Amino acid sequence: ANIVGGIEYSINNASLCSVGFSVTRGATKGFVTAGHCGTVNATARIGGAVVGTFAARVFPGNDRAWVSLTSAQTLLPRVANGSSFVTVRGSTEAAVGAAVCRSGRTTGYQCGTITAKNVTANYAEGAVRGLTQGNACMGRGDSGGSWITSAGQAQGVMSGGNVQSNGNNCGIPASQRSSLFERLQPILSQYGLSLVTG
Repeated sequence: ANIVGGIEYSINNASLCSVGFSVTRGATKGFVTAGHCGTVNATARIGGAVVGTFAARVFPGNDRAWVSLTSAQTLLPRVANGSSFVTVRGSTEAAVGAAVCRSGRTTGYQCGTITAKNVTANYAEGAVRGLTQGNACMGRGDSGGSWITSAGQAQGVMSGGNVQSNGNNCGIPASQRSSLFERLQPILSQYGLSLVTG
C-alpha cells in the first residue's frame, strides 16, 4: 500500500485510526500514529491487507506509537488533502497563533490555528499531558492523523478533542473547539525515527 498521512488503517480488524507520517528506523519502514490506537504487536491493515504491526506505544501519559511496516510498503512524504497532497518538508514546530491543518479518515482535511500548548486531556484511561491544542475540527477515527502546516512542516498526530454527539466538533464554532495533538518531535527522538520528506 502507499503510505500517506491521513489515510485510514484498521487495528486487529476492529478499530480505525488514521496514518500520521511515514518514517524510517534504519532499514525499517514505519508510520507514526496515536498510542491509543493499538497495543504493541496489534496488526494494522490498509485496504484489507496486513501492512505491519504496532512496534511501540505510550498511552496514556503521552499518546504516541509507531507501526513497523513490511518491506512491501511504499513510504511517501505526503499527507492527503482531498484528491491532492501536501508535501512533508520537515518538522519545524510552529508557534501559538500559527495556521495548521490536519488530515484523517473521518473529517478529511481541516484547518484552523494553534491556540495553546502543554495542554492536559483527561481521557477515560488517564491523563495525557503536553498536548498542543488547535481549533481545526475533527471526529472519531481522525486519531493518529497528521497535523501539518500548509508549508509542509509536520507538527504532530491527532490525539483527541471535544467531539459532540454527532462524533465530531465540526458543528460548533472554532472558538469552542479543543482539538489536541501529540507533538511529533518527542516521538521521533523517543523511537529514533527519521521523517520521510520531499
